[PDB]
Amino acid sequence: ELRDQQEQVKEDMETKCFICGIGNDYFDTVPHGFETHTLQEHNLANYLFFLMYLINKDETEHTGQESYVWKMYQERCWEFFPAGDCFRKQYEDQLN
Amino acid sequence: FWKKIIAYQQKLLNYFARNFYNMRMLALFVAFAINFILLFYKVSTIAVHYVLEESSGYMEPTLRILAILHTVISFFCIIGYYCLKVPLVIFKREKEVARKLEFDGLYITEQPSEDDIKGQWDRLVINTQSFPNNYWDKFVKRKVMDKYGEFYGRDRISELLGMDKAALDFSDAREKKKPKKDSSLSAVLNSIDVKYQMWKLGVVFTDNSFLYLAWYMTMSVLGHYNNFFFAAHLLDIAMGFKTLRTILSSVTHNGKQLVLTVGLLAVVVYLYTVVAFNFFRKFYNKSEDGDTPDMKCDDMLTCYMFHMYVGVRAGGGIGDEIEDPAGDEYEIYRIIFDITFFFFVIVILLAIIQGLIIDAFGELRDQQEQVKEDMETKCFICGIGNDYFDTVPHGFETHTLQEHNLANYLFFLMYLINKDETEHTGQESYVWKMYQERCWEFFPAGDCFRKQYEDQLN
Amino acid sequence: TMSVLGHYNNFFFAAHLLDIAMGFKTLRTILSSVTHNGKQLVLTVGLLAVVVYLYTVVAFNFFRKFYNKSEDGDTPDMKCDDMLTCYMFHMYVGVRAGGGIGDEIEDPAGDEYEIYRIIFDITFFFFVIVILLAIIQGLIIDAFG
Amino acid sequence: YFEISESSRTQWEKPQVKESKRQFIFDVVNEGGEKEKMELFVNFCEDTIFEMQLAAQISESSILTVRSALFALRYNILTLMRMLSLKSLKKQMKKVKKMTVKDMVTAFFSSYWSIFMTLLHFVASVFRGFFRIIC
Ligand SMILES: Nc1ncnc2c1ncn2[C@@H]1O[C@H](COP(=O)(O)OP(=O)(O)OP(=O)(O)O)[C@@H](O)[C@H]1O
Ligand SMILES: Nc1ncnc2c1ncn2[C@@H]1O[C@H](COP(=O)(O)OP(=O)(O)OP(=O)(O)O)[C@@H](O)[C@H]1O
Ligand SMILES: [Ca+2]
Ligand SMILES: [Ca+2]
Ligand SMILES: [Zn+2]
Ligand SMILES: [Zn+2]
Repeated sequence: ELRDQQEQVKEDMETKCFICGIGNDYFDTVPHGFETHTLQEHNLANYLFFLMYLINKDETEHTGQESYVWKMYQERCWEFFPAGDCFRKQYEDQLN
Repeated sequence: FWKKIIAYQQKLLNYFARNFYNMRMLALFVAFAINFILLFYKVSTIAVHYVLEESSGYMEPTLRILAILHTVISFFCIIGYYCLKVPLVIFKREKEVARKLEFDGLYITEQPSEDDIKGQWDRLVINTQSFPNNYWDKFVKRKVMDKYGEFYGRDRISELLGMDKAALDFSDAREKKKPKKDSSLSAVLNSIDVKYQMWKLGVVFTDNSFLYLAWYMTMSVLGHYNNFFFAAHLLDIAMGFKTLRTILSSVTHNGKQLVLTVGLLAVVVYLYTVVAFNFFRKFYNKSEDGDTPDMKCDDMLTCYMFHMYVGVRAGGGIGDEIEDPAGDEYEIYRIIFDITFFFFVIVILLAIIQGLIIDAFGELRDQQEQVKEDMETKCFICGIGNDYFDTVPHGFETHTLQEHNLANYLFFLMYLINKDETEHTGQESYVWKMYQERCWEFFPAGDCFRKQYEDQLN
Repeated sequence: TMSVLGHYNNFFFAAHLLDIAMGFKTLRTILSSVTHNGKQLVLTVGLLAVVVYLYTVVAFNFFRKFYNKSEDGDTPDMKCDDMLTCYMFHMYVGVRAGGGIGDEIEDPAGDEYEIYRIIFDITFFFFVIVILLAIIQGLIIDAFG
Repeated sequence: YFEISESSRTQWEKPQVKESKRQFIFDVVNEGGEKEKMELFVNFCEDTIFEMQLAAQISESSILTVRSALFALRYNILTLMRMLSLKSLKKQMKKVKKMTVKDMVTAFFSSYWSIFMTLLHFVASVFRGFFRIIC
C-alpha cells in the first residue's frame, strides 16, 4: 500500500498540474510545454511567494489585482485560483 | 621488423578481445569441475592430512591439470578484459571530463570537491598531448580556448590545458623538419606519453570490474597452495547467468531496508535482554548439573549473545530455551515477556523481511510492465500517442519503425560523426553544429511530418 | 501403462491421483502459482545449494570438532570429516532445522573460535533459513499477483 | 508579476521545507479531496510562510583516505613505469633482434603479469595506508 501510494503520487504529479488540473498532453503540444507551465505559469512555490508578498505588503500600496486577491483571501473564497483554465487556453487563437 | 611485431601484437589483442566472453564461461565450467572433484575428499590421520580418495586413481592428475587450466584461463580473462572493455571505460571517462571542462569549467571556474577520487585524478589527463585519445572530439582544447580565453586568461588557459604556444607558431611559420624512423628504440620510447599512460592505468586500477577479475586471478593462484580456495569461484554464477540476476534482485533491490531491519531487530533484542538481565536472571540456568550452574544471563554481553543466538534462532522464542516459570511470583510478567518476544521478533520482523523480498519481486514486475506499456503506447522520440498514428492502419508501427526509429537516429549520429565537415549538407551542418553545442531542439518533440502536413497529405 | 501395472501391484493405482491437475480447472490456478516461476524456483534451489556448499567448505576447514553427533564417548560419529558427508549434513539437517546448523552442532561456549562460530551460525540462519525461503515464498506470491 | 526576496528563496530551498512540501503533497494526493484541496494548500502556505520567517529571523545575527589512495596510485605506477624509464632496455633489445614468436608471446604475457603485480602492490599499499589512518 505504501509503495502504491508513492507511485500514485508521482504519477499524478507528473501527469497533471497541481493548480489548474489540466493534463500534460495539452501543454505538451508545445515542446516542454507541461514543464514550462508547471515551473513558470502555475508554480505552487510562486503562489506561496505571492501570498507572502501580499501579506507583508501594506494595504494602502496594494494594486488592483493585489487588492482583489487580498479581499478574496480574507473572505476565504478561492475562486481566484485557476481551475480548468490557463493563459494559453484562454488565448488559444490569439497566441497561435 | 617493428611493423611485424606490432601487427602480431594487434592480432593477439584482437583474438583475446574476440574470445573474452568464451573464456569467462570456460572458467566457470572449470570451476564447477574442480569443485565437483573436491566433493570426494577425505581427511586422514595430531597433524591432519587431506587426501583425495580415488578408486580410479586418475582424479588427482585431473585435478592438477584443471587447476593449472583455471589459473591460465583466469589470466587470459584479464588480458581479454584489458583488450576489449578498457577502451570503453577510457572513452567514457574522457568524454565526461571533456564535457565537464567545456560546459561546466570544472577546473577553471570551479574546482573538484577534494573528496572525489575521480575528479582529483582527472587533473593529470588535461595537460597530456594524447587527450581525446579515444574520444572523437579532438578540438575540445580549442573549444575551451575560445570559451574561457578572454575571461580567465589566454595564457593561463593554455598553461592549464597543456597547449604550447610555441608549436602552433612554429608550424605556422617556416620550420626545419627532420624525419625519425620508427626502427629506433629511442624514437619509440620518446613517442610514449608517460603522463597519459599513468592516468589510464589509474583509471583501470580504480575500475570495479578489473578489480573483480584481479580478485578472481588471486583466488585462482591461491587455489594451488590450498585447493579449497577454488570454491570462491562459485560466487561468479551471479554474473555468469542473467537468469540468476532477477532472483538476486529480489534481495539487492531492498538491501538497505533489509540491513536496517536487522539493526532494528538487534535493538529490540537488546531491550529484551536488558529487561531479562534486570529482572529474570534465575531462569537463565542452562546446566543440568546442580553443582555447577551455567548462568547465561549473569553478564550483559553473555545474555545478549544468548538472546541473539538461541532466542532468535528458536522457533518459539526465548521461552523455548529458558526455564519454565510455573509456580513463580513473576509468572505473569515472564509469560508476557515470552509472548511479546515471540510476537515481535519471531513473527513480525521475519514477516518484514519476507515482505521486503516479495515487494521487491512485485516492484520489478510492475516496472517491466510499465516499460512495455509505455513503449507500446507512445513513441520514444516525439511522445505522441499511438491512437493518432493508428488512425491510419498500422500507423503507429510504421511511424516507430520508419519515421522516428531510435536505431535510425543512432545510425545518423554515427554517419554524421564519420563524415567529414567539408562535405556536410545544409541539414547535416545544422544538426552537427547543434549537437556540438549540445542543444537538442532538432529532435522532434510533440510534432511529426504527418502532423505538420495534416491537410496537405490528406 | 500405470493401470496395467496396477494389476501386478495394486499400489501403482496411486499414480493416477496425479491426474487431478488436468481433471479440475480450479486446481490449475493454484498450480500456476508454482509453474509460473518454476525456472526461478529451481535456480533458487541451485543458489541455496551453492551457499550451503560454501558454508560446508568453511566448516570443514575450520569447525570440525563441533560436528560430533554421538553421545557414546568411545565411538565418535564424526559428521564433517568428509567433504561429501559434511555437505550432506548441512543440506539435510542444517537446512531442515528451524534454527540452522547451530541447532544441531555442538555448543561453542568457552572456545577459542566462539565468536567466529557464532557469526557462522547467525549468518547461516539469516541467509539460508530466512532470506532464501522468503525468496521462494515471494516467488509464489508474485506469481499469484 | 511580483517581487520574490532572496531570503525567502533560500528559506524555501532549505531541505526542511522541501521535506514538509513533499509530505503535504503526499497527504493531499492520497487522503485529500478536490473540494478542500485549495484550502489545505493555503493552510500549508501559511504555516510554511510563518516557519520560514522564523527561520530567517533566528538565522540573521575522508580527505585523508583520498590523499592516501592517490599517493599509493602515483607511487606504485611510478615504480611500474621506472621499468621503461631506466632506458636499460638495450640489452633486452639485443636479443629482440633475435626473438622468436614464442619469445614475443612470452613478453606479451609478462607485460600483463607485471601490470597485475603492480595492482596487487597498489591494493596492499592502500590497505596499509587505511590501517595507519584508522590507527
Ligand atoms: N503546480 C505545480 N507546481 C510545481 N510542480 C508541479 C506542479 N504541477 C505539477 N508539477 C510537477 O511536479 C514535479 C515537481 O516535483 P517536486 O516539486 O516535488 O520536486 P522535484 O522537482 O522532484 O525536486 P526537489 O526534491 O528538488 O524539490 C514536476 O514534475 C512538475 O512538473
Ligand atoms: N522511437 C522508437 N523506436 C523504436 N521502437 C519504438 C519507438 N517508440 C516506440 N517503439 C516501440 O517499441 C517496440 C520495439 O521494442 P524494442 O526495440 O525493445 O524491440 P522488439 O521489437 O521488442 O524486439 P528485439 O528484441 O528483437 O529488439 C515496438 O513496439 C515499437 O512500436
Ligand atoms: Ca494606491
Ligand atoms: Ca560543400
Ligand atoms: Zn496549471
Ligand atoms: Zn515519434
